[PDB]
Amino acid sequence: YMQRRLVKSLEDLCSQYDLTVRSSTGDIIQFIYGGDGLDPAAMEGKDEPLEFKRVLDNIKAVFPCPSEPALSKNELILTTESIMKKSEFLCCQDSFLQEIKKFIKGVSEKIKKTRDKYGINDNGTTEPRVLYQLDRITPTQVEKFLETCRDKYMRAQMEPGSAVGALCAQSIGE
Amino acid sequence: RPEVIQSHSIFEQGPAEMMKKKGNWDKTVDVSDMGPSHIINIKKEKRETDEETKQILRMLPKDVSVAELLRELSLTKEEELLFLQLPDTLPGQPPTQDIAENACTLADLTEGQVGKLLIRKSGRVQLLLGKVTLDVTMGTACSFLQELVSVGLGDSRTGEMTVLGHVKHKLVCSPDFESLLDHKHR
Amino acid sequence: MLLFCPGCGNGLIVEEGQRCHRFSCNTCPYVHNITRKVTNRKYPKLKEVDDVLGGAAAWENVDSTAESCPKCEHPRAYFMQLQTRSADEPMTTFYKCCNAQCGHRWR
Amino acid sequence: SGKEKYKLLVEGDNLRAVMATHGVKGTRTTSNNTYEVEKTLGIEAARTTIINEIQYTMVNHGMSIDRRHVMLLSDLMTYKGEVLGITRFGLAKMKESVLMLASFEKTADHLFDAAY
Amino acid sequence: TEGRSRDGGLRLGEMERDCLIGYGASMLLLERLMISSDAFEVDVCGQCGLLGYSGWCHYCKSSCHVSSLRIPYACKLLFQELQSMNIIPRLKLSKYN
Amino acid sequence: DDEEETYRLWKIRKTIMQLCHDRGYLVTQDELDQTLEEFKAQSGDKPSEGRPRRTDLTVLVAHNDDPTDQMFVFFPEEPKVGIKTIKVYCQRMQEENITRALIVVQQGMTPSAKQSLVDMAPKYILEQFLQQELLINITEHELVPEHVVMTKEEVTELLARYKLRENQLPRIQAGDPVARYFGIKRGQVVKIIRPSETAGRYITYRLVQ
Ligand SMILES: [Zn+2]
Ligand SMILES: [Zn+2]
Ligand SMILES: [Zn+2]
Repeated sequence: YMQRRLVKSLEDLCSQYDLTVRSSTGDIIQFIYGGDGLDPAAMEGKDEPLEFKRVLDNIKAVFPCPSEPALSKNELILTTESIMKKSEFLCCQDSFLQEIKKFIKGVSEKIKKTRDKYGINDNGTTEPRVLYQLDRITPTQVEKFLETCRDKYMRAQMEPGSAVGALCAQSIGE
Repeated sequence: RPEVIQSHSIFEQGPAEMMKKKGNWDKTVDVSDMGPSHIINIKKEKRETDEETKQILRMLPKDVSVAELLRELSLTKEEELLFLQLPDTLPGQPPTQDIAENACTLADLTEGQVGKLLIRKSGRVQLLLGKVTLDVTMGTACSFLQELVSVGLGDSRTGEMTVLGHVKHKLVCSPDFESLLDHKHR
Repeated sequence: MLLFCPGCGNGLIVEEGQRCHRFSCNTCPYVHNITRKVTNRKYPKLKEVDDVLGGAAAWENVDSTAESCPKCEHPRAYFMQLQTRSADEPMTTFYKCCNAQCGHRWR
Repeated sequence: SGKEKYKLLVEGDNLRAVMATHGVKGTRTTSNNTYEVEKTLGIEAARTTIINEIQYTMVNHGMSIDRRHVMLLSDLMTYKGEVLGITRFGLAKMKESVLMLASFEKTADHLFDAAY
Repeated sequence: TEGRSRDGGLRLGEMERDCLIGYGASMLLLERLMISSDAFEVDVCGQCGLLGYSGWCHYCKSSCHVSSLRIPYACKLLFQELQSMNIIPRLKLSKYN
Repeated sequence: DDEEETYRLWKIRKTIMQLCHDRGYLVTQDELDQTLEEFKAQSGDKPSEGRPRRTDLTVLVAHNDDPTDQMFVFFPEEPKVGIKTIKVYCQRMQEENITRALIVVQQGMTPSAKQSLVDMAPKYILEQFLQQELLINITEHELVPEHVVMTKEEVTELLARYKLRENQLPRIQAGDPVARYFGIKRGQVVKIIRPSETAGRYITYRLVQ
């Protein structure tokens, strides 16, 4: 009976193409679905669209480039900003770019701490070359990482037309 | 009404509260020793527990049968009226009273000695009324007035009404079913 | 308190006469002049003080030459007496000791 | 282990008075009853109260709902300035319909009045 | 019809309709609850709002406003039960595009 | 008492200082950070200090628009303020020729004076606040987000971005406590900045109706 009431109250709600959620008459319920505009059915993290550490380990394992030099801290920040200022990243929100830049800053700090603990010069010439395997990240992996994050964020948005009130009613009544 | 009431840390003296309370109601207008003002000591209003009638003044445990008879015998030699309930049938025959094993009340008995009340050691009071022993227990003790009156219609249209005394205690006589069954089991 | 007429046994009411306040029946002539102070005390139940005294309350019952507590044999303890129910109860005695490396509760 | 502080669970239904007594930090106290928070702290605090309370009840039973669902449910209740129910009276205020309400209850009075 | 002994057929309840709403399957819900239960063509006059037949409104005596319109049979039954009760439903048809 | 009453008279005054700081009225900075011990200076306890004519405010002017636009703060003395008391404040206001005023009642108001305050005048608006409401700032609560009144030139850009009418926004009642706080009227649009779970912020809008 509770679910029947929730269905009859919520079933008219739908996500329009300008990403507002309007009722049957056309009054606005929400200006954007849930603040972010994202689908709960596509959440890879704990109520967040990605989990960046797992995606970065995915890209480090699927595309190892043994013939490429490992990046330092400053080179990582430089090539990350050189990727993120292109054309296609204007479609994403500001919050998602801030979260990507925050995570890249965290990874760069890990690289700096490891290369300070082990005395590894950033020129690429130290003799026990196994030391370059510790926090290895290459520009090819940075390109694939940023493209994979942008693709998952673009496919994780609430597609317009989705009967989202009925999803609320069933996901609470179940 | 001023709402912002003020308070202080000082501790109230015990006697100061006692004597203020004392002065609030110990005042008395009893100086009027007059007829209207006077009051009859034997017609006070009835406080509800009837044993506890006295609410205003000039200034209980339950007895048992052996204690009642001990007081009525040794403590006072004055006679006393009891009121005892008997069982429905007494172990007797109606003598030539035109019968069917009906009830045998006291109205079908004759005068004379009819039984012996045996008080045993330690509270047990039996009413040996023949071969069989009835048992005697203290009934529900009345506290209200019970007057034992007589009504004699000596003339056809008029007669005499006379009070014999006040009834205070009640007894109950009941058979001993344990003994009646332990004579012959069924 | 309910008080009832010796005559008819209806319930009395208090009223005022020409010399005194009177208990009076409503249905028969019986009246009773209130000559002296008469009272009826309710004695209601007060609040529980068990959690009120715990935790360094503003106690005051301690006095000079007070007894030491029996376990520690030091006077580093408070003691108090309170009614737990209405003030017709005889006051109960209780005491608590709080010392360094020593916590206990006693009666 | 780092601290020890005393919060005060109050079983009462007058939030305005509890917030205004001396010694209670009024800027950090909440409620369960959504209508009291609507009457005291506004409609938007009622929206936040409904969100936190549904998600509290769901977490105590080990079930998990993504917060966007209870967020949309709370925004559906408070888009007309006053907290409305999912009962038939609040549904009458949200939905204008006649046949929808005639399916629910009230044998023929809705149909004859709507004809009137 | 109702049960197995009448060769009756199953029931899209009040809950499976909700589940089909939740997918957003509009045409599947239309097909289930109209086309495979009771399909029926009415002709509704656009001027008076009453039902007609064969492209002819008997009320207005004209043929210049009626429209073909797919409708469930339960809805036509509802509308004629209401017109018998003198509660008139007047179907104002708008347009597409 | 007489520490808790001066505590209330401090806290109501500080709340009215922040309320007048929020509505766009010129609040001096010393009155916002006024500690209780500094409140002890110009104001005392019950017999010396008096509420109704010594703790008032009419200094507050809207420095954004015009300094002849001014706003009263009165602290009426009786708990149920009479209609005649309202007429006293109204004739004081009429002689002073200002249009906006507050009323900080103590226990409430009789319903006749409340019906008066609606139909006194459209030009003569007065706002009943209970003092039990003002003992905490509801804007500084953790459940009430930051509200911001919008200008007409931004409401027009909002309605042009989403291609709306005015009556399609979500509503907020006029009798709403935060709507009574900001002193907003029917027809205005407030911005609400809801705090997120992450470090972001979500923006929504409500029409007063
Ligand atoms: Zn009487
Ligand atoms: Zn100790
Ligand atoms: Zn026609």
